[PDB]
Amino acid sequence: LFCGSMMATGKLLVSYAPPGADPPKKRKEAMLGTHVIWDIGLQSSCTMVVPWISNTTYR
Amino acid sequence: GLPVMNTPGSNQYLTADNFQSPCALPEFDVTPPIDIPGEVKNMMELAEIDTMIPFDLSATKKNTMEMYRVRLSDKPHTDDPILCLSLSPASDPRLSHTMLGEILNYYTHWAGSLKFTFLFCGSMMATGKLLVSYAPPGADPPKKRKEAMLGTHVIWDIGLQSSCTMVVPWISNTTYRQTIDDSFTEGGYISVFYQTRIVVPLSTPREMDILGFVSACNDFSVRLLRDTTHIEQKA
Amino acid sequence: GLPVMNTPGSNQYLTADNFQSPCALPEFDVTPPIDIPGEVKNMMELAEIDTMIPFDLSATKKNTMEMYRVRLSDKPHTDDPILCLSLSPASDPRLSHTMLGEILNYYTHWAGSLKFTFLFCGSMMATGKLLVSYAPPGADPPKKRKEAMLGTHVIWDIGLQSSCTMVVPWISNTTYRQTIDDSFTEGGYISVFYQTRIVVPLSTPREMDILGFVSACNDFSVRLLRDTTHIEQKA
Amino acid sequence: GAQVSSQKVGAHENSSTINYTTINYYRDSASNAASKQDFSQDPSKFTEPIKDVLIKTAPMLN
Amino acid sequence: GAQVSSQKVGAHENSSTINYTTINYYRDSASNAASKQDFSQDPSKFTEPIKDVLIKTAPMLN
Amino acid sequence: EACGYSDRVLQLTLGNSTITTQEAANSVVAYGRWPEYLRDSEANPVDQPTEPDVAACRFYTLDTVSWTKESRGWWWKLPDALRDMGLFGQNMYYHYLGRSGYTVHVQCNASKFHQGALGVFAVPEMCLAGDSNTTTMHTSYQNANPGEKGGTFTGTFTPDNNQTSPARRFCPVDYLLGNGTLLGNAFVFPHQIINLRTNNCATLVLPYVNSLSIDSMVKHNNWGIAILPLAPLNFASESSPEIPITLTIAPMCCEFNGLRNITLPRLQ
Amino acid sequence: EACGYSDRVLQLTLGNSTITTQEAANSVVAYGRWPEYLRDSEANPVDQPTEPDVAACRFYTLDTVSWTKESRGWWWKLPDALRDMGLFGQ
Amino acid sequence: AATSRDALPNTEASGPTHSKEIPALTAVETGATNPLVPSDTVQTRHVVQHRSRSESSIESFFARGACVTIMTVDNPASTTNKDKLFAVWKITYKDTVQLRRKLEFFTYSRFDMELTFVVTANFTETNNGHALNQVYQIMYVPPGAPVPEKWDDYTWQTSSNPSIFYTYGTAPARISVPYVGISNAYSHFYDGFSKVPLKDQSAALGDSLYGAASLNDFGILAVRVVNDHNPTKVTSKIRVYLKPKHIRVWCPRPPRAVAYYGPGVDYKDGTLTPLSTKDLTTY
Amino acid sequence: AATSRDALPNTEASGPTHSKEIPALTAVETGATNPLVPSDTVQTRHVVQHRSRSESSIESFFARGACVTIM
Ligand SMILES: CCCCCCCCCCCCC/C=C/[C@@H](O)[C@@H](N)CO
Repeated sequence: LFCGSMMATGKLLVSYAPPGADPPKKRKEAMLGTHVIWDIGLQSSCTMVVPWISNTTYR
Repeated sequence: GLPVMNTPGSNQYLTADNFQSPCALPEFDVTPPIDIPGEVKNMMELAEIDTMIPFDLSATKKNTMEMYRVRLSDKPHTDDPILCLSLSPASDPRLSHTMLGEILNYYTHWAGSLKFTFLFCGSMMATGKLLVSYAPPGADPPKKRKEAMLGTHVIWDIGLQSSCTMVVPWISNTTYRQTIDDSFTEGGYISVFYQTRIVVPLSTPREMDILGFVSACNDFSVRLLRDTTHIEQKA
Repeated sequence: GLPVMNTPGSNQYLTADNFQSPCALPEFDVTPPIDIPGEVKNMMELAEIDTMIPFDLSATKKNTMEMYRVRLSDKPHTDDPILCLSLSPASDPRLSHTMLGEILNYYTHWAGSLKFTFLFCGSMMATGKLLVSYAPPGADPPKKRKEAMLGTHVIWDIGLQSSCTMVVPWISNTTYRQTIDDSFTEGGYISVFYQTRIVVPLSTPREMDILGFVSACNDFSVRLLRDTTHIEQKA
Repeated sequence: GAQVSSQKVGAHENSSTINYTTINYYRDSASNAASKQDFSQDPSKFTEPIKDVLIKTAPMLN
Repeated sequence: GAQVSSQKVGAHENSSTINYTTINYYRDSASNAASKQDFSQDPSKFTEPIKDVLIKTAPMLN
Repeated sequence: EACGYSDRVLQLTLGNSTITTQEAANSVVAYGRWPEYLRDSEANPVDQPTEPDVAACRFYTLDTVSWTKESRGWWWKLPDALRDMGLFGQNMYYHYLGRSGYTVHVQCNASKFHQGALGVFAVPEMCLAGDSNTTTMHTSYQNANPGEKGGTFTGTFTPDNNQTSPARRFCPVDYLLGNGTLLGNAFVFPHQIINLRTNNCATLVLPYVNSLSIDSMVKHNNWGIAILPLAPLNFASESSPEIPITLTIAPMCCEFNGLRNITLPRLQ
Repeated sequence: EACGYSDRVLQLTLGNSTITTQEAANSVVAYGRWPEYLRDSEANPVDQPTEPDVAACRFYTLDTVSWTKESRGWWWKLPDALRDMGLFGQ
Repeated sequence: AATSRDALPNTEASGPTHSKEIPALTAVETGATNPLVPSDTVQTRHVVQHRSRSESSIESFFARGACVTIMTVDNPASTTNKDKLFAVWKITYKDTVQLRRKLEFFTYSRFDMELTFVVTANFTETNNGHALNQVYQIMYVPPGAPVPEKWDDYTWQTSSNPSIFYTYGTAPARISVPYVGISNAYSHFYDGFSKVPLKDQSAALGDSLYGAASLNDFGILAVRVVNDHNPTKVTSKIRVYLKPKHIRVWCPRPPRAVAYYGPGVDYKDGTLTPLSTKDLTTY
Repeated sequence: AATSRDALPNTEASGPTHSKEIPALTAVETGATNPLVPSDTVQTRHVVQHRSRSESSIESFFARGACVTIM
């Protein structure tokens, strides 16, 4: 949820990277996995779904 | 042998002629066509596409990204012209080099209705009302809103809808006009003015640019194919 | 006389033209045809027949019965090439003079799938496993089994069935390739290697020759008939 | 094998459709003359390449 | 006596099979032009001249 | 939709990536043709093709560039720009031939008090002009292909004078579309305009365009992405304002032929 | 086959690669189970899977080792052994 | 169904308007062009339209023979020390500007080619001797075939190559050629190279020209005077007229705005200022 | 019935193989040439063939005026 002023615009990148590799420290790497490019406007909030992606039936 | 008699034109080479002729590569396995996107069937199709107008062809702005930008301002109301332009699609320096003007220069005659669309590239906080005019030939070319208002025009109100289109109707004495500057086949005058005035709040730019585009209406056509002056080979 | 008008091309002689003409020997009793064996209807038929490749065109072997023999040996396994060859059917010295290459040089363009068959002329007591490879253009021409193994290939196992055929599939960007050396229409690389190693018992020759043959698949064709460079008349 | 067609008649004499006869002498299409019997198409793919079809009477942006 | 045939059409104009008309003026076949209407045949007599027909999926030598 | 739906608000989803936008001016589909796989009737290379699907047909975000009063414009080439992007670049280099469409999403937001117009153009076979007046068509492979970072346009043509050791690179002049033709006419080409007062971005869906059914992705670039300032950036009163232009692109219905060892280009 | 066919002579073809053998002792299919894709009824990870097909499902030839009177034996692990093999390792 | 020569749409009678419908208002940002017509922004009368786009069709636009090159050959006196001059021209539409600019209004093209040859000869020396009627041999040498090195060497036999034996003073020679491209369509522009520079391999080796495909697209035209050396020298010129028939074009482009500089899109200093001075507010 | 200018045979879609059938293997000694096609040794896609052998026919190959002497 974006609690900033109405006059304030912006575009954020929400990312999800399944295990096994170097934990993302830069947009470049994060962009390569499951993600959502959130555009700030009338619709105050943005939802990113972290899909059930695992080797074992349960964690 | 069948009795025949040769007539004038015999053995001559008409660059524009349309006959059959022996194939230098008989039985040649021709490579089939693939459904390539963007196929064109008629030059007029290109003339119907909006192309940006180089309005400000002034000594310093011409031949630079700037000639395309018609500058406006939050300044006080004035009945004076923002920009004056002659309806000579193929000959007038500001229209002659646009996709439309360029195709027109491959032809001797032009006919039909044109349409001029103006795009307001100023800030969202900036309001205003402009007057786009078209005055058919025969009289004193409009130099003041008063005169321009008296002919074919459109009062453009700036808002959500970024752009405004003014249609210059096919109004002429001759069935076709000449692709060159000619008193007899003259098209008239296209001028733009401040209906009220560009108004902006504080913390906002008092000056903005408006882009202009020209394209041909579905009633538009050209004839008498010819070689253009827009390109040459001195040597 | 019927009014006629002569057009461009009149009275000209097009070596490739196809018209009728007066017979110098009217009513001449022509000798009928007899059902002679071995009749051909299309040059491509000859291209589909296996013809021996002059692989070893080295300074001393070239232009001698030896250029046809690719020598192998019971020596230890090595990832190094037995023989490297470019997919230029008409231009590459080793292919240009084979029945296929020769017919290709009478044409400007070639297309379709080729097939390379290798014959093991060593002794019955001699076993072995070779790797025949084909690498489509655009990358570093294979110099080691490792790289060659990564592209189109066939692991040939030597036994009762004397020979092994590797099909070089029609894999190209253009609908047709040029019958000359050309970066743009390049075919790629054909290389051969030791999968394991030629093994032989005692009292047996540790060295043997393998013959290689090239021919065109039924999807193969040529176009744009032309004069070849493989023969001349200086004087 | 004669191909008979109609001439779009311009300036008519003080003299019903008029026709012209055409016959192909060669076996290769390339040898043939230009029919000029060509088709027009709607500029859409260039003047309105937008995903969501546009209605001129309504607001382009909504 | 006119002989009408079909042209295998390559590059088509923005303009249904197209035909070409042919007529023989001379009494002697030799005087005639080349039809180019020729036939293909299977290479078999040269690529597989062997007595016992061969099946590619099976061992050539058995 | 009386239900809510609108031209300005879109949601694009490819593979594991999703893009949202509340301020769009609709979307453009080049020549009215939506990207598609190579048909049997039009196919050339006989071998079973490699279709990466979701692994490559997803959204890659290139390095974000900065838009200022001084900027003359930016340019990119496809597939060149995506050559180093995850599984798509890997499959492109491992194969002799390859074909692909693209969903180009140019992002650039600001404020109701900012001014400016970005002319975003998709140009087929975007051949650019070189920096030399003594020689021609001389621009080196390394310089003609900037990769992800792309190149930029110049307000002025300044000829490479070092005859001995030539820069061997492009001199794309803005008002001439970097190629000998007037910018004002670039609009005959598939495009969209990013007018700060009207919209955050530009979405162009590009089909595989070319004289051939499939070609060499490494030797040849099918599409050229040109971004020029039709109307200069401007804010409140600040003499030197600035706003980012982020470019996100996704390969589509893409497929590859002629598999072999990986191609290691001399990119420097 | 009276036609010629035999247990010792086989031809295996995967993607752009083909293997031939004139001296084989037939072939073995582990636990009588032929390799297969992950079924919906047995699937776990919800995201659209990546199936390289011919690009990875082909024949990779590893470094050739030497067998001698002294050799005690060799070992490999999958997928480890193919980790650096073209599009499959990628 | 709509024919290139069908009459354009009739203008319909339109009256006054006071509605919520806004045709005049729009948003060029979307990439689209407002499909407006006179009746949308003004009161129009009913007009039966007779005008046609017949002459502006792709075929009609190019349906004209255009000069692509001027070949120079000759026939000297046996004695002269200098060689009998025979012409060799690499076939193309770029040696001249007019036709090239027209074809270039588009990215890709497809068409049967009609080549017409206009041959003119003349005397070079203030001599007075004469010369018998000349017979020219225009030989087409496709990429790969033995290119002639002498006005009279073995290659002129043309056993396989197509040759046109033109007789001076007779109706200009003419032949037709199919769509011969190794691609599904001619490429007016190639944004790439014929070679891939491989690291692992020497710089100079992987190098090639920008925008240039087949080093030898369509071979060459080799012209000579068949007649033997004549005491009095006669120089001849062969003008080649190229006409694109049964033509198709794809992906439109903005016309060449500045002086051509070589076979590519390259422009040259001092030629980049096409447009002339004209004030914003001056008719 | 097959015309010199008829389109060559279409390439048929071919999948993987683990069989007793050995197309790749043969014996040139017999005097014959292996009738193989891409789909026999590799995995192929379906391709509609438009190419022709029209220009390579006996008549087409010689259908050109050639210089045999200069008198
Ligand atoms: C006896 C006369 C024979 C004449 C032989 C002419 C055959 C060669 C014609 C080639 C046609 C080239 C037309 C222009 C193609 C260029 O645009 C290419 N760079 C584009 O692909």
